[PDB]
Amino acid sequence: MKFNPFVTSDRSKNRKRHFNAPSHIRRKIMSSPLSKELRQKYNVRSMPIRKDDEVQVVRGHYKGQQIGKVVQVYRKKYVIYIERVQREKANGTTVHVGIHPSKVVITRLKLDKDRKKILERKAKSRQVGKEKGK
Amino acid sequence: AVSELAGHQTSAESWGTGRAVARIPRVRGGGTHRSGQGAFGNMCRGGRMFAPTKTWRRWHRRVNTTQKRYAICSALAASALPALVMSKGHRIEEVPELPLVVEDKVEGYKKTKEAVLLLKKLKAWNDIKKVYASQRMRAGKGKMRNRRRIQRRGPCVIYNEDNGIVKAFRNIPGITLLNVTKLNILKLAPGGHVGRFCIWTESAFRKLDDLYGTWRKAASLKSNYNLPMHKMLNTDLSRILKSPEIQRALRAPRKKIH
Amino acid sequence: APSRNGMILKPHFHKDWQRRVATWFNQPARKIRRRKARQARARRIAPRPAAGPIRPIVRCPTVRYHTKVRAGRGFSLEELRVAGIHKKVARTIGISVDPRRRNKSTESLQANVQRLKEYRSKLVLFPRKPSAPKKGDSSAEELKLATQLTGPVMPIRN
RNA sequence: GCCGUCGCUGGCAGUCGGCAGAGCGAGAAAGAGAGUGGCGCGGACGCUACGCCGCGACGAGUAGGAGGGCCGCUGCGGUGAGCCUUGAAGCCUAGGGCGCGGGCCCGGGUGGAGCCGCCGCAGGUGCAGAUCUUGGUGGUAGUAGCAAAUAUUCAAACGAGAACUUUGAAGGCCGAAGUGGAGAAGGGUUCCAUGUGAACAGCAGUUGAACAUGGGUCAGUCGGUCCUGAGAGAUGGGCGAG
RNA sequence: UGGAAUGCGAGUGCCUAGUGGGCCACUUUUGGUAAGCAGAACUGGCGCUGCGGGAUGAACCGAACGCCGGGUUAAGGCGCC
RNA sequence: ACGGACCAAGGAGUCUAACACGUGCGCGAGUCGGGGGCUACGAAAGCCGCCGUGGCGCAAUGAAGGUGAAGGCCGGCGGCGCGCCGCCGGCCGAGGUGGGAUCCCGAGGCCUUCCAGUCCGCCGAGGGCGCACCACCGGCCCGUCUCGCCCGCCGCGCCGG
RNA sequence: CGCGACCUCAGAUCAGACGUGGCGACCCGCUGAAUUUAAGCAUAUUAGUCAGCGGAGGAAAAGAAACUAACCAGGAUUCCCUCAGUAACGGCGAGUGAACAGGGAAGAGCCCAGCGCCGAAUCCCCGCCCCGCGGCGGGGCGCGGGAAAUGUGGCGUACGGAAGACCCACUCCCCGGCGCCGGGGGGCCCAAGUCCUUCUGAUCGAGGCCCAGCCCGUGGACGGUGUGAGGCCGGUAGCGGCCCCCGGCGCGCCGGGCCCGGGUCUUCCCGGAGUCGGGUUGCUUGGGAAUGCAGCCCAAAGCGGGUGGUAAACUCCAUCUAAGGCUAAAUACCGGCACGAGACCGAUAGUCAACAAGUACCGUAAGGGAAAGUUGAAAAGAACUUUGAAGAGAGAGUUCAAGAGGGCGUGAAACCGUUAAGAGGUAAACGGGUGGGGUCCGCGCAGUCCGCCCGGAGGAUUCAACCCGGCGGCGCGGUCCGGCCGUGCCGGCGGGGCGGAUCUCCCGCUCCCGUCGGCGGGGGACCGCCCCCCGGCCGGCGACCGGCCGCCGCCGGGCGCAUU
RNA sequence: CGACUCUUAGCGGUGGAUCACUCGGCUCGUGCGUCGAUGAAGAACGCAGCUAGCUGCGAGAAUUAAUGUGAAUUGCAGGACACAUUGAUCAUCGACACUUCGAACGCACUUGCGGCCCCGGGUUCCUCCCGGGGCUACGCCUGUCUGAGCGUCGCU
Ligand SMILES: [Mg+2]
Ligand SMILES: [Mg+2]
Ligand SMILES: [Mg+2]
Ligand SMILES: [Mg+2]
Ligand SMILES: [Mg+2]
Ligand SMILES: [Mg+2]
Ligand SMILES: [Mg+2]
Ligand SMILES: [Mg+2]
Ligand SMILES: [Mg+2]
Ligand SMILES: [Mg+2]
Ligand SMILES: [Mg+2]
Ligand SMILES: [Mg+2]
Ligand SMILES: [Mg+2]
Ligand SMILES: [Mg+2]
Ligand SMILES: [Mg+2]
Ligand SMILES: [Mg+2]
Ligand SMILES: [Mg+2]
Ligand SMILES: [Mg+2]
Ligand SMILES: [Mg+2]
Ligand SMILES: [Mg+2]
Ligand SMILES: [Mg+2]
Ligand SMILES: [Mg+2]
Ligand SMILES: [Mg+2]
Ligand SMILES: [Mg+2]
Ligand SMILES: [Mg+2]
Ligand SMILES: [Mg+2]
Ligand SMILES: [Mg+2]
Ligand SMILES: [Mg+2]
Ligand SMILES: [Mg+2]
Ligand SMILES: [Mg+2]
Ligand SMILES: [Mg+2]
Ligand SMILES: [Mg+2]
Ligand SMILES: [Mg+2]
Ligand SMILES: [Mg+2]
Ligand SMILES: [Mg+2]
Ligand SMILES: [Mg+2]
Ligand SMILES: [Mg+2]
Ligand SMILES: [Mg+2]
Ligand SMILES: [Mg+2]
Ligand SMILES: [Mg+2]
Ligand SMILES: [Mg+2]
Ligand SMILES: [Mg+2]
Ligand SMILES: [Mg+2]
Ligand SMILES: [Mg+2]
Ligand SMILES: [Mg+2]
Ligand SMILES: [Mg+2]
Ligand SMILES: [Mg+2]
Ligand SMILES: [Mg+2]
Ligand SMILES: [Mg+2]
Ligand SMILES: [Mg+2]
Ligand SMILES: [Mg+2]
Ligand SMILES: [Mg+2]
Ligand SMILES: [Mg+2]
Ligand SMILES: [Mg+2]
Ligand SMILES: [Mg+2]
Ligand SMILES: [Mg+2]
Ligand SMILES: [Mg+2]
Ligand SMILES: [Mg+2]
Ligand SMILES: [Mg+2]
Ligand SMILES: [Mg+2]
Ligand SMILES: [Mg+2]
Ligand SMILES: [Mg+2]
Ligand SMILES: [Mg+2]
Ligand SMILES: [Mg+2]
Ligand SMILES: [Mg+2]
Ligand SMILES: [Mg+2]
Ligand SMILES: [Mg+2]
Ligand SMILES: [Mg+2]
Ligand SMILES: [Mg+2]
Ligand SMILES: [Mg+2]
Ligand SMILES: [Mg+2]
Ligand SMILES: [Mg+2]
Repeated sequence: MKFNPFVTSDRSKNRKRHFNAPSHIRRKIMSSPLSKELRQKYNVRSMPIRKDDEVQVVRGHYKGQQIGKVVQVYRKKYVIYIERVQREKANGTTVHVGIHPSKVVITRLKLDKDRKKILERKAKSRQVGKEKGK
Repeated sequence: AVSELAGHQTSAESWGTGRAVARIPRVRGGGTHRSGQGAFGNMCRGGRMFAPTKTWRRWHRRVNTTQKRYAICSALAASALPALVMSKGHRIEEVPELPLVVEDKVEGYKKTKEAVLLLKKLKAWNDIKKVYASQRMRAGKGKMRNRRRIQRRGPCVIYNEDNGIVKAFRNIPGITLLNVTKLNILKLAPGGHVGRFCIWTESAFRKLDDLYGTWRKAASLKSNYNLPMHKMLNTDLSRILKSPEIQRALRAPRKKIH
Repeated sequence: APSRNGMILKPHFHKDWQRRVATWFNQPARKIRRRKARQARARRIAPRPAAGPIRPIVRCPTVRYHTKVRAGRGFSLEELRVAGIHKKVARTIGISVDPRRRNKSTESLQANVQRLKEYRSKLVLFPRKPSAPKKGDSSAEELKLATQLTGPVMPIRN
């Protein structure tokens, strides 16, 4: 259960704080798990998805072992467009099919001068929680 | 309760007789749909409901203290009967003894793996497995009113000193905890029926007499309380009825059908 | 219209009573506010009694109640003068003082004098300057064994 | 014969079994009573006693009363190791049935995500009417009607398309107190150009004051601006709880 | 010998809705020429009540009602309907 | 005689306070913490008795000042003239009659070949204690009236009983 | 005439300030109805209420008695329970209706004028110095200006206070920084399955995951994610972490203040006027020969005045000390900001308003005021071919599905079209009774099984009876061993705890001289109950048993060779 | 046979009930409990590349500065952005700015008339004219300044 008297267990209030969330909060909302090859390297379970990351889809019609570059993060629709997840319209032109960040796993981060700060932050607070437990 | 202004925020007077209209008040003039359309009364669209619910309805009930105590003693005397517990639904076919008491070191527990290992060693795990097998979405408008998920009530766990046992157990579905000094009937008898499955701890199983106490030694922790008396002692009217005392004083049965 | 047999009962519901309805749905939400501010007060006054200044012993008027004894408002300046406590320094050691009280009898005047003695003897005083004791002040052996007393101070029992 | 109510304040814990002996319907208040002396291991059903069984008599009903509903609606605490994307709710159904009924259960279809049985708890809980409320739809009915102010005709053009648009030629009206040419109040883009043909212009439109695109109102001398008219209205003062 | 006959279990207590416009008939009956009129008395009906008959029918004759099979009646009937 | 073309959804004895009776439950001459205080669901639940104040019940009656709910027999003393009156010391003790569920005694009897013969049961003439309740008659408390005679003492009196 | 004061009064775009209007749920001051009730109505009631006006605050108002009482007395205000539906008012009808005491929440007091004392010992303003500087102050100078003797500051206020003397007691108290010492807001992050097979358009579904009972759990609230997710994601839990800001509580140091108290005597002093009060009038109140308030007239006193719930006179007592001011907490809040929740409604409901709603629209205005949510997981929103001028179609394609096609979930009823079947001159419809035809159902169409026995042909690793081991039932094992309990009963050179309106060495403090009596306090004795050890019986173990013994049943393992 | 009419069923239309959803209400509770001449609330009018309404903002006009965040906004364009000689987007928000009416303040409310002071063009102080900035409402307090009185005086 949750005991914090200031958090909202209500349904429609989380279903409203979700859809009317500002962009910078929708960046955290659109997080995505790390692959088990970068997990045992960084000690980090998920990361807010950025644009130039290589990812692989795991749930849906386009789930497979093909890896693609994230082409754009359409944070207003709560979706992303990846390199080769697409579709043909009636006439023939191709469109990118949107995938939810929770149904897709990251296989190669785009390390910036800031994604390194976020990674070392998560790693820090994770060793602090391991010493808090052990 | 509904608002007190609802249905009355308009201004509408009846047109009167004539006009071949049904004499209900009607909205005043205006160049809109809602113009002369029927304003108040439960019959009309919009309008006020019949006898609007108020906020001074009597919500809370008060019960006599000696009767809350009668109900607590009756909800505890019914938790030591294998039939009244196996009929509430609990899966206690392998519990070694019903008044299930455990040592005091259980209060020293701080991991939920300890509580899981205990509930398995005591063969109490088929009841949390039954809660799991009974977790499902509700039916009705209760889903959109923060009562979306429902499940079954599991065993209760009576404690005396909170050395971390509520922290240990409060993550298992169905397990609820209860201090002896504050036994709640809404928890000992969920749904209103008697016969929930309880798991005591010896330090709490040894305060029940100081709390209520036998019929000759009063309650020590309460001010003046003695266990309710019995309206009949030998409740085995089978043994009563086939006893030579009564068997001898009867006429022969007239078991022929004419 | 009245039925066969019953009371002539007058209901006092001829005013607009639905407007001035007072519901007690905040009674549990104010009992916690009072208890919270009562422990913020029992933490603001650290060793001083939690109930507050000591009250005198006081008979009641009105022969219905003139055999019970009660806790008044303060110690009359007569009883403070008999006990030898300045009326302006009594209020600084938790002694209650109201000047309005008279003292016609003596059996109560001496009871409240004995009460002031029983309080000025149980009183653990802390030195005005911490780093330097004073003359009329309990020694640090008391001050380290000085606690905050709960409930009323020297409770009055018939 | 069957259903039900009432009455008998009826009967049944006796299913008393190889630790056995199977009964209490019979006209006549009360013991199939004790002691004291002269092989084969066998025997239906029952009994949720709030249950089961047996007997008789009875059965209308407005206003009204009471009871019983395993009649129904929505939520709450419990409980069905409940049902469900291998298809829930809802709705339709010349399909099979149950119950005196309220109602209910199956089959087929449609549908696409939630729903129900039981014990209790709660209520904004069951509609044929109220010249009821809101919404939807019929017969009337392809009916009434599309009739105030004299009047239209021919050819050509554009166009898929012409009684109704445009040109021209006829015939006519208004007949300078006009169906003319300009303004005040009011309207506010109705003005002008091009295109469109969905809706509208009570037939039609190739047209419009419709729609969609764009344009357009130029001042020392024309008005406002200024002055006072009837009157409105501060300060001073007075009144006034304000 | 429970002091006539026949029949039948009685007594008592609270709480209580609806009603407080009535009408008809046999007999008696007041006002009125009388009235499907106005007004009383006794009993029975309609109202609150179907069913067979009176062709039809609030009130007349028979007879009062759970759902059914056979038989027999009442009051009325038996040329045809 | 009035409302009604059709179909869908909505639509009318509700809640609070008071009172009365009936009913279930706990405790019971008591009863209740409702206000206050102490210790996610929980604004719940538990607890307080030197928190039972207070409410209702346990006493009525009178406008009030006020008063406020069986008695009898026994001796011994004073008084009136054998009873009564008052006065001290005894014992008995909370009415009675009628009906009255129920219970109690029980004359006699309830079979097996025949008499005596005990225990267990059951029936029963008749006789009883009598629940609740009902009727009636007494008694007791307060108000009120009538007729009376006495006792009390810090204040003797427009006193008290 | 002039000059200079003072008083009274004007003028400034004079230097520097202040008010105004809005909101209004709650609060303060006034104004103030009528619907309705009385079965009419006029007093009353509705009601000091609706409307109206003025003024504020986060609370307001009230507030330290010109009080309550009649006691063995209480002691500011506000609030709750109770007093109490009471006392009282009232066409004594309808109806209305407090207070005191008591139990609680909170708890806090004070300050002037006056009377006196002090060399006005006091205050504001401008100019300059240094600092502080985003709540305009601290310190120094100015023969700088004003206010004020028609009265500023200190002491002091009804609890008495002031002054002289006698005595004793006695150095923090306050503000301002400088500087350091460990509650609130904000930002960021911290456990574990996308593990194997299998449903689907898509899984968050179904099964599995040994003996670490798949992994985490102080985290299994919730939301999202192509149904339904503790382990995919955000989150949740945590006296979990990290980083920013605010504040408090703290300690030193500086420059300032402030030069201070109590006790006994002695001498002194002490109060609020057109106010109280009385008359009279109007309203209001439960307040009744006037509860309160207000207008008008009269108009005070000071051992006085007011109150003591029946008008008046007399006399006693109780009780405060009006006519000046301030004061937090407990208390209220349908407005505002930010939050959490719900046995509430779920798009004709719930706010009028789930939506570009106080919008569109109406009215000249004051005002009135709606209707209107849903394609799909994703627009993948039908390319292209084809007829027609176009709308519209016919193909094709997207989707799990267009039987979801831009007002598109499901798509009922009334109403209508067409197809099928029947029917038809007393409008239609209806109940009872049959017959005819249809529609499907029975998955009808050779018709039930079951027990026993008799015979007829076959097949077992098979019956009875014995032996071993286990298990269970029963036992008046008359009365076997040992336990356990008793809403059992008695005892005891026994321990203990609760209670008592049963009694009685030290100590607090008290009157009378450390002697001597009353009372505030724990022992101690005693009584009852309970508990625990002791022995006795009694009786239960059928709400509560263990071993050996006996009988019985069952299972398994043997032995049985098969007329079973 | 055929038409028309009625009934039942099939499908198809009008309509949108029912069910299932819910970024909405209602009620309860908690914390705070703050407007304005330093120009409030409200109103008017403007501002987007393509913009009507809603919303945001005010000629710095769908927002400026700063800080946190750390790569988008998106309907299409276009445009930034080594992501570190440097920061897209959001949120926070303390710096600056904030049109006209409005208590609304020069007089009036048409948008009309002013007066004073200081700047820039005009001039070359020549007032003219134009542009820019600052002032000029009512009551009221303390002081300053100038005054009135056959008000009360004193001295000349
Ligand atoms: Mg409504
Ligand atoms: Mg009546
Ligand atoms: Mg009947
Ligand atoms: Mg049908
Ligand atoms: Mg479908
Ligand atoms: Mg409801
Ligand atoms: Mg209807
Ligand atoms: Mg026609
Ligand atoms: Mg015409
Ligand atoms: Mg003419
Ligand atoms: Mg013209
Ligand atoms: Mg013209
Ligand atoms: Mg037309
Ligand atoms: Mg034109
Ligand atoms: Mg010109
Ligand atoms: Mg009538
Ligand atoms: Mg008549
Ligand atoms: Mg008649
Ligand atoms: Mg009738
Ligand atoms: Mg009738
Ligand atoms: Mg009858
Ligand atoms: Mg009849
Ligand atoms: Mg006839
Ligand atoms: Mg009528
Ligand atoms: Mg009609
Ligand atoms: Mg309905
Ligand atoms: Mg009654
Ligand atoms: Mg009762
Ligand atoms: Mg009472
Ligand atoms: Mg009336
Ligand atoms: Mg009336
Ligand atoms: Mg009237
Ligand atoms: Mg009146
Ligand atoms: Mg009143
Ligand atoms: Mg008034
Ligand atoms: Mg008002
Ligand atoms: Mg106003
Ligand atoms: Mg104001
Ligand atoms: Mg304010
Ligand atoms: Mg105040
Ligand atoms: Mg005073
Ligand atoms: Mg008081
Ligand atoms: Mg009081
Ligand atoms: Mg308190
Ligand atoms: Mg002073
Ligand atoms: Mg002075
Ligand atoms: Mg699984
Ligand atoms: Mg989900
Ligand atoms: Mg989940
Ligand atoms: Mg899991
Ligand atoms: Mg997490
Ligand atoms: Mg996580
Ligand atoms: Mg946390
Ligand atoms: Mg008035
Ligand atoms: Mg009045
Ligand atoms: Mg909660
Ligand atoms: Mg709707
Ligand atoms: Mg709707
Ligand atoms: Mg709907
Ligand atoms: Mg609505
Ligand atoms: Mg609708
Ligand atoms: Mg669909
Ligand atoms: Mg869906
Ligand atoms: Mg549809
Ligand atoms: Mg059809
Ligand atoms: Mg046909
Ligand atoms: Mg729809
Ligand atoms: Mg539903
Ligand atoms: Mg624009
Ligand atoms: Mg910027
Ligand atoms: Mg920033
Ligand atoms: Mg003008």
